[PDB]
Amino acid sequence: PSIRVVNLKKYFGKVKAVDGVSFEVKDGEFVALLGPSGCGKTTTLLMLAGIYKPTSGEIYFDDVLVNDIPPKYREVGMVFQNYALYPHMTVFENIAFPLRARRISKDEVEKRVVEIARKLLIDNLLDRKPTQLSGGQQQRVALARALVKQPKVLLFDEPLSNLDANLRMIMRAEIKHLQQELGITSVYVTHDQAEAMTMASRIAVFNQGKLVQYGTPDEVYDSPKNMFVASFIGNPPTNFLRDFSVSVENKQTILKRDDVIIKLPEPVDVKLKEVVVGIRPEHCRISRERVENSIPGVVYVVEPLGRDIIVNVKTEKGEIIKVFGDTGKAPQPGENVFLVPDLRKIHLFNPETEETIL
Repeated sequence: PSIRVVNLKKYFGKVKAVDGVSFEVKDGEFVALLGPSGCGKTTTLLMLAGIYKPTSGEIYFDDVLVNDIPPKYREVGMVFQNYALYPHMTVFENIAFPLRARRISKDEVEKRVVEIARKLLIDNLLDRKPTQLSGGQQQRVALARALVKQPKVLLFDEPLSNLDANLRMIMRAEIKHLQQELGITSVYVTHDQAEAMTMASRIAVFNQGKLVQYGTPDEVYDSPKNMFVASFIGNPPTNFLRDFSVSVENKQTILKRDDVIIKLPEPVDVKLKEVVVGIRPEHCRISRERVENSIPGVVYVVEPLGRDIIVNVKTEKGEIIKVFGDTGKAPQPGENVFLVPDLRKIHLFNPETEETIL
């Protein structure tokens, strides 16, 4: 089914955990609920599950208001951070487990279990027990167990968070491809932007109980609604440089802060006198030589980030500007350099409201 939520709220006494959110999920779509701890994403997921009754607003599955429908009649399958496997049971028995108390022969189960296991590429592990299984394989057993109940909606709550960091890259591609193939509507709670960015069709970005922006990975990345969205998407996220003065000289829009002058290449309409400049790490270059439209700094520290290196550049205003270290090799701490932003990918924000203006 589709899922539509409308002005959804959940209060815990004075705590406005979820304070009026509206979005829709297409039938078969994979949607991530993303934001920091305390943003209300988990409470939202639990309302969709029916584990919390909303304080107000509505939840529809297809045509139907499901607010008052208990979790089992919603046909929701929940996927947790801990696999909750019994190491004294076999993989088969672990997957078959929710099918105890039902009926249909000592092996309609087995057919149902092998069927799901084969889809999940673990049918060759059925007679084994969890201790001899890797983390990736255990994750597949837990998902097989959820899927054997034939849920119509899958609700993931940080299901990769206990997994080692290297494995998370592998396992999120896996869950993405699996969801694609099963075509089951899926909502996925994560505090990790890389996970939302690489898995979801659309991402609902939460902050302090509000839905800030709802869009595709490209949309939330290319067009962040505000400074918060620019700060949360990407690793590293957008670098902010405050206190830039705005003018027009000869049809062109000029940005100034002390000695720093940045002329935007094409005419842009900027209606403020003062802005925050946003520069993404991947849209900025380090020049050892003084060039036009650049920002002076020192190489402060150079660190690994995954397969890449990050060069932290310190500006004369004490900002740390993160940039990817591309060819030659790592500059050295103490080197005087110049930050050359890609002036076409620069963002500008209202310093007061933090709203993105460019």
